[PDB]
Amino acid sequence: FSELLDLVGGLGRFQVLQTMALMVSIMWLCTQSMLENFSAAVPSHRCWAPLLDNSTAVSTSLSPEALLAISIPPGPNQRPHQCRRFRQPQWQLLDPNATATSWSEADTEPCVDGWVYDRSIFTSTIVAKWNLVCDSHALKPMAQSIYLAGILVGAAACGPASDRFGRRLVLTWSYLQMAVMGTAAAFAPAFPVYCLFRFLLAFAVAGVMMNTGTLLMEWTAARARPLVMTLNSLGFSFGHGLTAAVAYGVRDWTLLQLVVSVPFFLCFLYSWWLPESARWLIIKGKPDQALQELRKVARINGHKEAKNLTIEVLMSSVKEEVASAKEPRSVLDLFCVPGLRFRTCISTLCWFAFGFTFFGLALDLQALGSNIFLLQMFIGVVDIPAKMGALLLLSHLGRRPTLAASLLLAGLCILANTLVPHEMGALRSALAVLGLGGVGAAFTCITIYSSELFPTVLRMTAVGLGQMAARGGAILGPLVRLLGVHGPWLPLLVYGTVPVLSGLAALLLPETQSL
Ligand SMILES: O=C(O)CSc1nnc(Br)n1-c1ccc(C2CC2)c2ccccc12
Ligand SMILES: *[C@@H]1O[C@H](CO)[C@@H](O)[C@H](O)[C@H]1NC(C)=O
Repeated sequence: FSELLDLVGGLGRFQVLQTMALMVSIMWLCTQSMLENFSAAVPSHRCWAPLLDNSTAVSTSLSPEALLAISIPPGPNQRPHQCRRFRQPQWQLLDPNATATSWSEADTEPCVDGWVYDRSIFTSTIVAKWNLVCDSHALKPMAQSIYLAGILVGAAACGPASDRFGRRLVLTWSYLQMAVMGTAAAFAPAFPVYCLFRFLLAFAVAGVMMNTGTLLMEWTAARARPLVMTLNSLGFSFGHGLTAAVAYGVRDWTLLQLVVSVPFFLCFLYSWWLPESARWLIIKGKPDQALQELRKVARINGHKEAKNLTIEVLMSSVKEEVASAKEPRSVLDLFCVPGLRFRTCISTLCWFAFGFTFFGLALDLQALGSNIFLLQMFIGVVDIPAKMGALLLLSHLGRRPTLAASLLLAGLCILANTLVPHEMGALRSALAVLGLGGVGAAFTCITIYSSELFPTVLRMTAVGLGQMAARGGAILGPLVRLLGVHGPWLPLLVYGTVPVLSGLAALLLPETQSL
């Protein structure tokens, strides 16, 4: 196949522009996933009460602090209660002789008249729109889990459709679906409808993610392929900073979702000027069209040797890859070789731990640091050197020590974040950023490592099991926060424990770096 690329250019203008065009789309795709740190930010909130809020009433000399003491009981955080109010104004709390036990729980009622939300940071959020608070607290992580389950289902559906219809066609319509469904969610009338449209948006996110990487590799010479995939991975690192920058300017959830959805109408349009893969076209017995794509690429690269692309040269080079079709295989085969049985388990575990920890932590930055814009920016900025240093280390020290060290350090940083006292918010922010950086480095390490642990017959089946494990763990990520009602440290303890246990397990894997 690489002879056709050499007659067409395996690295050059076309590959450069293709890499740029796909990197930008991956940045915006990353913004789509990270959006609910801001679109679904929780404002500080309290019950609606007549004295505080019915401004049509008779004015008085009492200042808002006294009215807040008189109207709403204190809560766990040494702050006003977010879900209860006094049944009648408690004037007896105003005197200096008052005490904390001067009232009883029977004197308090829930927010019958609704909530009042802080508008200083955000104009609106889905939490404030649909009151995803108090008894409905679980609905935010439920929405995030529904999005990630959409990604799981979409990745399941993508493969067969990509093989049946082609990488570029499915990528094109995935772009269109992302644009439509992102626009539709921004105007949703109700919470279930918003969840439906976020699920259908993730369904297309999965296809974009898969077909972008596939369409890059199938047009890139093996010499440049690793660098190209590395740049594809850095697109998300820049997507984090892009999310912080865009969300800083747009403080309204509708406008934010709409703004991050519009770009995909442009991605849809310029996806038509891309060529379909010639490998896929020849494999499907379509040399008449593969030739057209090949000479399109050669024309872009300014390469004259399309004159030598007599159609037979296609039918005598790529044709015989179809020999691989004689033996389809399944996930269950991985565990039928006793030498691979344990290897498979402790690799899939690392994939699961990566996805679980990353989407446990990165989707509630509001719990990890005071300022979420700067914190998002930093989990973007640190991710870059983390990934590239992972590449450097595994190119020098090998795969096993790099994966083990990254996972262990990430887990131990996240555990420390619980141990550092709450007042030292700067150090907690730094440690959270370092933990997520270790998780990203572990993503790099496991992606490269899993492509080497298994025999050629099974490499892609093993990697598929790994990727599906990562998506399944990402689904469980958000739901662990429901443990937070028992204590703020418990979800973080779980998120820190999982990577430690998986990084200890990674010490048992065999090495694959060339000697
Ligand atoms: O959430 C899941 O379903 C499973 S992990 C997932 N899903 N979509 C994406 Br984007 N990722 C991703 C999550 C995290 C990262 C960086 C390394 C920390 C990624 C880097 C490149 C590509 C995808 C990534
Ligand atoms: C608000 O105060 C006005 C004062 O006249 C009163 O008429 C009205 O019923 C009050 N509404 C509520 C909801 O308390």
